[PDB]
Amino acid sequence: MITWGSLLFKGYLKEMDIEYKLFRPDGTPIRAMATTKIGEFVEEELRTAQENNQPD
Amino acid sequence: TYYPPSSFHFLVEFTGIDAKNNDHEFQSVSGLSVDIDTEEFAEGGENRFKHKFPVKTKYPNLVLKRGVLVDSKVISWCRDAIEDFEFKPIDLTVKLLNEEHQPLMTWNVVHAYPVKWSVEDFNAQESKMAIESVELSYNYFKTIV
Repeated sequence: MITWGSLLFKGYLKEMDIEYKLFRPDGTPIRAMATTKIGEFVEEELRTAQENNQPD
Repeated sequence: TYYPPSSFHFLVEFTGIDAKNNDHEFQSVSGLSVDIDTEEFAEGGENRFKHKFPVKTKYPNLVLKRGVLVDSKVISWCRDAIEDFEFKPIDLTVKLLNEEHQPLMTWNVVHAYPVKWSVEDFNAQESKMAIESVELSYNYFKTIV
């Protein structure tokens, strides 16, 4: 679950890349950048309640 | 030196072109310098500086100026290259002279050929001398001193 302000999103990780940029002289990293992609999850009992499907 | 020399007394000589005294006299000479191209590299963990490496030695063109001379041998040589693509490189010597008119120091210019020739604009309202300019490409130079 991902929350920030107005945002609220549920799902799964699909992809990630991490790149290491700066280092201390003994090889300890102090800066890195990450790119992320998230998919969306709906449980099947909640899908039929949101699609309130109504001659029947 | 203790008293360094001045720069207004010098001689330009050509090898491979018939000599005439009027082709050894010039108003100005420029381009006797050199530089080294480099590349940079950042090594992870080293934050005090980047590394620099040499790649190539580089030389600028040699530029000569003088008042216009109509029967020059150097210009005939320039024209063969300019008009017909006939190229025949020459060697050249630049001499910086002392008070006995002997060399203090010389420059040996190797395998030169013409890339440019021009004459400055005419102006009916100004009192001026017609000035000619010649530029040469070469491979490298050495010094003797």
